[PDB]
Amino acid sequence: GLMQFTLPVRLCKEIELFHFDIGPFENMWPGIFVYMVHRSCGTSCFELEKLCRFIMSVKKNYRRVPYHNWKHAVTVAHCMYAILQNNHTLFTDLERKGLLIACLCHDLDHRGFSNSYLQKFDHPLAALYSTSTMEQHHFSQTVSILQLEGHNIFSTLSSSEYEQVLEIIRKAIIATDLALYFGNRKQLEEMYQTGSLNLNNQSHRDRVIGLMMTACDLCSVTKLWPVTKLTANDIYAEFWAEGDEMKKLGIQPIPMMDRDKKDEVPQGQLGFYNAVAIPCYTTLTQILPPTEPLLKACRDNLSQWEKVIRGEE
Ligand SMILES: Cc1nc2ccccc2nc1N1CCCC1
Ligand SMILES: [Mg+2]
Ligand SMILES: [Zn+2]
Repeated sequence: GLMQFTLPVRLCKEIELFHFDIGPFENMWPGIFVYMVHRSCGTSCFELEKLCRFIMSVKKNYRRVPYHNWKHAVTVAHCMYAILQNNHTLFTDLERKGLLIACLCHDLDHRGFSNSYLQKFDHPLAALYSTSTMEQHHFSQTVSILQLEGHNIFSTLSSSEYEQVLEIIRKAIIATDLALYFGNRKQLEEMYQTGSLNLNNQSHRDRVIGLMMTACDLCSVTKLWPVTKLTANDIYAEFWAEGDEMKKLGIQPIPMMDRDKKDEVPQGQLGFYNAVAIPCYTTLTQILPPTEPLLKACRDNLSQWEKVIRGEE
C-alpha cells in the first residue's frame, strides 16, 4: 500500500491545470489515470492489482476510431479530476470514486457514429435502447467489465454503497447524451437564478453531476488553441465518415457531416461554442466558481475560431 505513482516534474505540475494535454505516449495514460485516482480519492480507494486490470480491460474495449477512443476516455477523466480537485469539500467519497471511473468508461465500445445514424441504419442497439442508445450501451459495457473475475474494483463497498456508486455511474454516463444536456442546463439555470439550487437535494446533485459530465466530455474546446484545433480534425473525421454512411443509406447528411462542405466548419464551430460550450461552462462556473478557467479557455477558443473566419488563420 506504500507504492505511489509519480510523474515527471512537468506532468506533476501541468496535470493539476484544467488545460492539461495527456500527450502522445499511450503507454503513460493508465499511470496518469491511476495517479489522478490516488490524489483525488486515496491510495486505499481501489486494490491496485484490480484497478490496473480494470483499466486495461476498459482500454481494450475502446476502438481505433479517430476521436471516440481511449485517448478521449482519459482526457475526459482528467477534466473531471481537475473539477474534483478545485472543489475539494463539495463531493462525497463515493462520488469521487464513481465519477473518475464513469468518465473513463463513458464512451466504451464507441463505433464513431451518432445515436441518429444507429436509428437510420436500424442498428440492433436502436431496438434495444430507444433513447440515449450508445450511452445505455456504454453503461452496459461498464457493468460487463466490472463483472469479469478479478475486475470488481468496488468489491470492498457495502451492498448499498455499491448500489449507490453504480447509480452515480449510470446517471453520469446517460448525462453524456448531449440531447439531454439542453434541458438539464436550462433547469440548473432556473434553479440557480431563483435561488432554489440545493446541493443536499439528491435530484439537484444529479443535475449538477450531469452538467460536469457535459463539461468534461466537451473539454477539447477548453485546451490551448493548437490542441483544440488539432482535436477538431479527429472530431470532424468521424462526422464526415458518418455523413458518408448517411449518403450510402440514400440520405443527404446535415452539412456538419458532409465532407463536401468543409468550408462551413469555422461557422459550425461558432454556433456550437455559442449554443453548447459557452452556456455549459457559464452555468458550470455559476454553480462551481473554481471551474471558471474552463469558461475562460472556451471563450479564448471562440475568439480563435472568429479569427479563422476573418481569414487571419
Ligand atoms: C460540432 C462539435 N464540435 C465539437 C468540438 C469540440 C468538442 C466536442 C464537439 N462536439 C461537436 N458536436 C457534438 C454533437 C453536435 C456537434
Ligand atoms: Mg458519448
Ligand atoms: Zn465522450
